[PDB]
Amino acid sequence: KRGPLAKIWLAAHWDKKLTKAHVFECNLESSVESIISPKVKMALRTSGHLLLGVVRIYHRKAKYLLADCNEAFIKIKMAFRPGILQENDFGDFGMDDREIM
Amino acid sequence: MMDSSTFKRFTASIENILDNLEDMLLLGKHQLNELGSESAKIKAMGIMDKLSTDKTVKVLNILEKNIQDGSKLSERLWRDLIMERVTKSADACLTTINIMTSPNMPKAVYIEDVIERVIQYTKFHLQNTLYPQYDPVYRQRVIVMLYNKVCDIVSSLSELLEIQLLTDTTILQVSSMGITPFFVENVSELQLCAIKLVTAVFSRYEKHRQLILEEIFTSLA
Amino acid sequence: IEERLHTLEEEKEELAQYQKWDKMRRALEYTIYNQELNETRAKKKEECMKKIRELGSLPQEAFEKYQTLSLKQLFRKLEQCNT
Repeated sequence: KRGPLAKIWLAAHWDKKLTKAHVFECNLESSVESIISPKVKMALRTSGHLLLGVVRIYHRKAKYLLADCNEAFIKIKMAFRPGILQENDFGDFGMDDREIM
Repeated sequence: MMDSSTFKRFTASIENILDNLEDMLLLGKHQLNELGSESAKIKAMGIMDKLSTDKTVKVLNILEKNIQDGSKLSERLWRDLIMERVTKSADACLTTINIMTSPNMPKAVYIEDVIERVIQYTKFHLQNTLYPQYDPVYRQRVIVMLYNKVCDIVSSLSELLEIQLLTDTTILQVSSMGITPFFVENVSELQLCAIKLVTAVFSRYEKHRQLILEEIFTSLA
Repeated sequence: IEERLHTLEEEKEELAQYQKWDKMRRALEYTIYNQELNETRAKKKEECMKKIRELGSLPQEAFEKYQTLSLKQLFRKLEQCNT
């Protein structure tokens, strides 16, 4: 929704609309999580929700970093040194639910 | 014709007076533009039958010209930039037409240095100025001017690459530059000139096919 | 990635040296075949003309400086360059 913490809301509630463009550099962890702790009138419930949100964000960042690193390492190992009736249900009793009267 | 030495005289006169007044610090856009327009149609056949080391020294001087924008890294300073850019691209056009235009020349009239220079020049200028202004994916009349210059350059360069053999180190750069255009939007004519370039490379040397296949496959997304 | 980057740097230096030697060989080959064209200016000789125009030994600025006229010291320099 709306706010400098909407991303964490989404990551804690819906998580599907959150795109690979959002996750990467939208939120500066060391600043946003720091913002969450002294924020005015924060209920414990919503705080727990936000905790799961920020942890999911961080986990996704880890996933992407691993994927890109693996891609790079696979690249670097390259070089160029030039030197009939088969299965029918038995009759119709399987699927021929009879008409009522 | 036999010689038809009147516009042959035009260009011979232009070249000798220019390298005399320079040799004894750049020629300027006008000289290059006129020499190029005479290289195109007049010297389509008239570039033969001239003095060899004369050509060697003048192409070396316009090479020293070319180097001025190789890795140039770029309300008045902007004007200075675009002046330098059009001057050097006209010059690049000049050198790549002069190397190729005749069906036959003596050997060693074109040394690989000017080759490498024009290649890296087109690479950097293209991939750092043309694609951003022509496509919002990566990112006034001077831009379209430079675009047309680059199309002429890559076509002529395709032909040159067809003529003679070359060394693999240049080939890697040429192949990367020629594979580049297929992945931005509004560059159709540049795309088909790049088709010509890449297919010439694929024709001649039977060791880079796998490299071109990989560099196509990698960026299909 | 660090280990592979190190080995890559080593191979880079080796490549620089090989590149230098290859430039030397190409210049020498071009010069001796030019002398053979001068010999052509004195069947087989048009054939060596075919050779020199075939090879496409891309000349470099270092060409004109290496002007030795023996044609036998030339051959030993070419053999060493080849090795």
